[PDB]
Amino acid sequence: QQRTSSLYNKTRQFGITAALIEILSAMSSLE
Amino acid sequence: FKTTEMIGYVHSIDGTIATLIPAPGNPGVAYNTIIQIQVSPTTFAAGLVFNLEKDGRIGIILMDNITEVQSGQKVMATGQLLHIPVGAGVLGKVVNPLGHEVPVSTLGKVDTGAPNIVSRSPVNYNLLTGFKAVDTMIPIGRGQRELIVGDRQTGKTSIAVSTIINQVRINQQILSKNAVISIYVSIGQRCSNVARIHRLLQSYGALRYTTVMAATAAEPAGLQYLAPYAGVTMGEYFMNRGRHCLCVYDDLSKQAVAYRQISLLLRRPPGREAYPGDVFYLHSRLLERAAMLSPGKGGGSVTALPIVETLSNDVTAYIVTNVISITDGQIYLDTKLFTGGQRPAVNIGLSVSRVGSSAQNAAMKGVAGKLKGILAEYRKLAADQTIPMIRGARFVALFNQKQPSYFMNAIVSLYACLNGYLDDVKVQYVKFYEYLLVHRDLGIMYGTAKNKFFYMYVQELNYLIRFFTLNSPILHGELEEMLKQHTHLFLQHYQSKMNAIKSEKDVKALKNLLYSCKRAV
Amino acid sequence: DHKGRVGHVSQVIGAVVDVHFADGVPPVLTALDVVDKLGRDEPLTLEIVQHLDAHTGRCIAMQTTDLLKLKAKVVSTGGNISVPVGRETLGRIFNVLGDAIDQRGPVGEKLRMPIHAVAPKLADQAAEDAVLTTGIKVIDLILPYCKGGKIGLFGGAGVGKTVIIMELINNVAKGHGGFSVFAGVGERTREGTDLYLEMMQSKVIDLKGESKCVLVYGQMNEPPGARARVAQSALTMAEYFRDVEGQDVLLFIDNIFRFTQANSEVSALLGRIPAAVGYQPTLAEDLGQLQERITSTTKGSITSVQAVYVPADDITDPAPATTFSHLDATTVLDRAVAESGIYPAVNPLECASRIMDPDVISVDHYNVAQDVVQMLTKYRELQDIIAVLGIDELSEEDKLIVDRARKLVKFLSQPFQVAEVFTGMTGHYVQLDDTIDSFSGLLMGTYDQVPEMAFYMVGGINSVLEKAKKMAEEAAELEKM
Amino acid sequence: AKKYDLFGYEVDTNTAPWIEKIKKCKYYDEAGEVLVNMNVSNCPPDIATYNATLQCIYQSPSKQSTPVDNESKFCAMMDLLEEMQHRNRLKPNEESWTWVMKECVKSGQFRLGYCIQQVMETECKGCPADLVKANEANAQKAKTEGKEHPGHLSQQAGLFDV
Ligand SMILES: Nc1ncnc2c1ncn2[C@@H]1O[C@H](COP(=O)(O)OP(=O)(O)O)[C@@H](O)[C@H]1O
Ligand SMILES: Nc1ncnc2c1ncn2[C@@H]1O[C@H](COP(=O)(O)OP(=O)(O)O)[C@@H](O)[C@H]1O
Ligand SMILES: [Mg+2]
Ligand SMILES: [Mg+2]
Repeated sequence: QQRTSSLYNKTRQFGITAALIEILSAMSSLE
Repeated sequence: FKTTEMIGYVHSIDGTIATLIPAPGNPGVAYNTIIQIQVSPTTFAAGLVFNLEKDGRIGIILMDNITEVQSGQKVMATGQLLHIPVGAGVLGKVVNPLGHEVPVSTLGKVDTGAPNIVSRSPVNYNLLTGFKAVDTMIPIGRGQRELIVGDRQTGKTSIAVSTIINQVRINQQILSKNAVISIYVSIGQRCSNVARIHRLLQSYGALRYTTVMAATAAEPAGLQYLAPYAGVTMGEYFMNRGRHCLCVYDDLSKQAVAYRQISLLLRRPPGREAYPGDVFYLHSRLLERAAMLSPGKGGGSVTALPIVETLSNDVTAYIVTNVISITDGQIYLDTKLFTGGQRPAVNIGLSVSRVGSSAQNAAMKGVAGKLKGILAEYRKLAADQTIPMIRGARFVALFNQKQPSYFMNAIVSLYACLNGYLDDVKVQYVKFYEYLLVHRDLGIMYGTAKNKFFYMYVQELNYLIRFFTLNSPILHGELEEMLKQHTHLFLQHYQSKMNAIKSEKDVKALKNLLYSCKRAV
Repeated sequence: DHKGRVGHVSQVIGAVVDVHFADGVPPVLTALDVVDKLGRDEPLTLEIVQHLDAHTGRCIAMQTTDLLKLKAKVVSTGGNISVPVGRETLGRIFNVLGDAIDQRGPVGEKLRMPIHAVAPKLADQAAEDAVLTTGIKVIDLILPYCKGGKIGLFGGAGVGKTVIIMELINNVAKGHGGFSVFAGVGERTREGTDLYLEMMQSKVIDLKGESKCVLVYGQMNEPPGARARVAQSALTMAEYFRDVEGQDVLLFIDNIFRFTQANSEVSALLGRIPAAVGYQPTLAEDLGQLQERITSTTKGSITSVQAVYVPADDITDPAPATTFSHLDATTVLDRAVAESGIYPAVNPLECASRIMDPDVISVDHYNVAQDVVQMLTKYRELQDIIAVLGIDELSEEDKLIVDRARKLVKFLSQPFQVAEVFTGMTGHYVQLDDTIDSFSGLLMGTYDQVPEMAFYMVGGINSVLEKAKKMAEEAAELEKM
Repeated sequence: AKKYDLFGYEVDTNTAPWIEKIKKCKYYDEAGEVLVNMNVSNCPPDIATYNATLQCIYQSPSKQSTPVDNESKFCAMMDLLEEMQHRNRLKPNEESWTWVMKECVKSGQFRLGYCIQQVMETECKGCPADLVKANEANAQKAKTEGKEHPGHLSQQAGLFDV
C-alpha cells in the first residue's frame, strides 16, 4: 500500500509536468 | 530526376531539413513534389516540399547528399510527385525510398489514393504465416492489415520474416498468378540487421519472390518517413495487375519518430508525446492502400504486416494505440511468454483477427473452430484433469516452433490433438511425437503399414487436403489409420523408454533429444 | 452574392490553406473550388473555417493538397458545401461533398441542402418515450434503447462496436418503415464494402427496385477536412427526411470519435493552443453543434446509434467523456468482459438509460432489471472475498447468490446473427417478453438445478433448456462409456 | 446469357478470345499470366477456361527455359482446382479431374493416382478406365523392380536418432 501510493503520487506529478511541457511546447511553435 | 525550372536558392539548413528563398519572379513550386538542389555543377541532391509559406519561402526535407548541401545553392524543381522504379525486375534487390539500388520497369506514384468502396471485395484467400498458433487462432487473409506488437526481442521481425520464407515452398510449386510476392521495408534499423536478413532470405530462396526496401539508421529521417510508402507502391503494381502481395513494415514506430523530427524541425505544432497533429493520418493512408481488390479490378491484394514496438507492454502509447485502431486486429507478442518458453510468444488472449473465419482454408477452418472451444475452457480451468485440460495442454506444446511449418505437417499434427491421439502421450514428448510423424513414419518402419495413398512423406497431398479437408469421406478413414499406427507404435516402442531411463547420461541424452525437437516441427 | 468571387492561394501548410480575395473574403463555412489546372487526377475544394483579415481567409482541404502552387486561382461556390437530399439519394453511396462514388450513373437529386445547418431550438424539441426492442438481452433489459433516442456505443479497440451496429441493422433497421443513413466517419474502407454487399443481399438497398438506406463515407484514407465534415453530410440527408418528409429515421455514425480526432488535426494546423490531452480547445463546442442537430423534432424523429472509440481504454479521456452527456442510452463495452468470453462485451454497471424508469417501461421490466444490477453489484463484492478467503468460506445464502449471479453473467451473453462466422453458431433474436420472464425466473431461483454452461451463449429460456437437455444427454453417454 | 459480379456490374462473358491465348502456351506459367489478364479486363475464367489451362499444365514442360526448384505439375494443378471450387464457386466437370489422373501416370506418381481415382469414382463418377490400369501398372512396377517408398522410412533404427 505504501509503495503503490507513492507510484500514484509520482504519476500524479509526472503527469502534470508532462501535460504542461507539451501544452506550452505547442505555443512555442505558434510564437 | 527531371529538372524543369529554377525555383529558388537555399537559405537555411538544420541537419536534414531546409528552407528556400524564391528566385526573382517568384515561380512557386508545387506541393509534395521533388526538387533537385545543385550541390556541384555535375551532381544534384533530392528533396521533398513540405511547407509553402506566405513569404514565398519553401520548406524542404533533404534526402540525398546531405553533407554536400549548402546555403546559397541553386534549386531546380520537377513539378511532379515522387515516382520510383517498380516491377518484377526490382525483385531480389535492395532499394531506397527514392528508387536507387543498394549494392550488396514502368514507374508508379508513391503518393496515391487507396481503393474506394466498390473497388474492394471481402477477403477470402488465406495467407499462411506457417505457425500453428497464428494460422488457427489469428488467421491472416490476403489484403488484410494484421499488426505485430510487443517489446524488443519478443520475435516481431522473425515472425514477419518467416512468414515471407513460408511462401517459398508454396510459390515454387503453385502457378505464379497466386504467388505471394513479399516486400520487406526496413525503417530506421541497424545496417548489419538488413544484411543478415538479406543472407537469410537468400539461403531459403526468398529473394526470387521478395524485394527489400531499406532506410537504415544512418540514412536521414526523410527516407525513413517515406520508406513504407515506397514499399506499398511496389506492392500495388502486383495488386493492380491481378496478383497477390505482402508488405512488412519494420517498423512504424521508427517511421513516426522520423516524421516527428521532420515536423518539429519545420515548426509544426506538436501535440501528444510531441508528435504532430497528423501522425494518425501518416499510418492511416499507408495501411488503407493495402487491400483486397474486387473481381472487376483483377482480384489482386496487398497484405500488410506493420510492426510496432511497445515499451514494457504499454499499449496506451499514442503511436501504438493509433496503429491498433487502423489495422484489422493484432498479433501480440508477450515478453513473459518469450522467456517462459513459448516461442513464438503469441498471447492468444490479447491477439485477435477481425476477419479470421472467412480468411481461413476450408480444411483449416474445420480443425480451428474446435480449438477455440478447447483453449477457452483450458484457460478458464487452469485459473480455477478433464478431456479439454489434457488436449488443451498438448496444443500449447505444439504451438512452440522456430522455423515455419508446412500446411500439411501443421494441420495433421493439430488434427491428431483435436480427435485425441496425443492423450496417452505425455506433454514433454509431444515434439518427439510430432517429429516422428512428419520426417519419419512408424507404420512403414516396423510392419503394420498397408495404407493405399495417405502418408506423411508424400508432400503433394497438401493440396488435396486443402480442397477436400480431413473430415471428408475421401481422406477420413485413411488418415485415422496413419494416426492409429503412429500412436500405438510410439506408446509401445518409443514411450516405453521414458519409464526406464532414470540414470545419469541417459536423462541428459533424453533432454538434448527433446530440446532439438522443439526447433524442427 | 459573392457567387463566383475570385481569390488566390496565399499559403499552404498541410490540409490547412489560406486564400487571398481581392474584393473581400467570403463568409465563414463557404465552399471554394480551386479552378487552377495543375497535374491533378481529382478536384480540390476548400471550406473557409477562419478569417485572418478583411481580404484573407483560412480554409481546410476536403481532398489532398498535392501539387498546389502558390497564387493558384480559387473561386467561391455561392454558400456552404451542398449535398443532395430526398428519395433519389436512397440506395446510392456518397462522399463528404455529395458526389456519387458507386459508378451507377447520375443521381436524380432535384434539391441540395447545405452541410452546416443550425440545431433546432427548445420549442422544436419533443419527447416520445417508447421502447425500441433491439432483440438483445443486455440492452433491452438493463439499458433499453428508446424511440427517438441518441444512443452511444463506448468501447476500446476491438471490443464489438462495429459488430453491435451491424446486429442492430439486422435486428431493427430491416423491419422499419423509415429510411436509414450511415455516416462512415473515418473508419475502414474495407468494412464499407461488407455493409454494401450484405445490404444488397438482404435487399434493404435494391438496384432494380425500392431502397431504404443511404451511405455517406469519409474513411481513414481521406484527409482530415473530409473526415471532419462527413458526419454533417449524412446528418443533412437525415434532416431532410425528418423535417421535410416528416418521418421516423435512423442514423448510424461509426465512429463519432473520428469526427473529434479529425478536428484535432486541423485545429493544431489552424494555430489554436491545444487543451487537455492534446485535443482542440473547441472539443465540447464541436460535438455540441453536431449532436444537437441529431434530435427528435416536432416535424420528424431521428433515432441515432453511434459508435464511440475510447482511446487507450481510458474512459476519462475528453473525447468519450464529453460525448456521454449528450446520450440517452449509454452502452459501455469493456475489454476484460470480452476476453473472459462474454459477447457482446457490455459491462452493465457503467451503462445507463434514461427510459430505465417505472413510468416509461412496465413495472415488471424495471423491478427485474434492477435486481440484475443489484445482484451483479453484490457479486463483484463477493468475488473479492473468494479470491482472499475461498469459495467454501462464504455463507449458505451467499453461495446461492454466487450460483445465480454466475448464471446471470453467462446468460447476458448472446450469439449474434451477423457474428455467425465468429461464434460458429446461428443467431438469436430474443423477445422483450422472453428477456424479462427468463431473467425474472433466474432471480426467483426457478432455474437453480439448471447447469451454468447451459446459459452461456444462447437466446431465451427455450434455448437454455434445449442446451441443458443436450448437456444431460452427452454427459449421460460419456459417464456410461 | 447475361451475367453480373458480386456488386452487380456488367461482366465480360466473351471467353473464346482468351481461350486461344491459352492454347498457344509453350510453358505452363504463361497460362497463369493469361488468367491474370482476363480478370484484369473484367472477364472471369469460364469452366472451359480452367480445363484449357489444365491441358497446358499436362502437355508442356515447367516454368520456361530454366527449371524451378520443386516444380510439381500436380501442386500447380490442384491449386487451380481450389481456386475454381471455393473462391470462384464453380464445380469442376468430368474433364477437369481426368487431366489430373493423366499427370499422375505420366510423371509416375502412382500414390497420388490411388487417391484421385477414389475421388473421381465418388465425386464426378464418369468412366473410371484407361488410366486405372496404367496407374496399377506403375504400382506393380515399384514393387517388382526394387521397393516402394524411400529408404529413410524403412530404416528400423529407432531410439536416440536425431
Ligand atoms: N520462434 C523463435 N524461437 C526461438 N528464437 C526466436 C524465435 N523468434 C525469434 N527468436 C530469436 O529472438 C531474437 C530476437 O528476434 P526478433 O525477431 O529480432 O525480435 P524483435 O523484432 O522483437 O527484436 C533473435 O535472435 C531470434 O533468433
Ligand atoms: N457479439 C460478438 N460475437 C462474436 N465476436 C465478437 C462480438 N463482438 C465483438 N466480437 C469480436 O471483436 C472483434 C472486433 O470487433 P469490432 O466491433 O470489429 O471492433 P471495434 O469494437 O473496434 O469496432 C472481432 O474479431 C470479434 O471476434
Ligand atoms: Mg525487430
Ligand atoms: Mg470498429
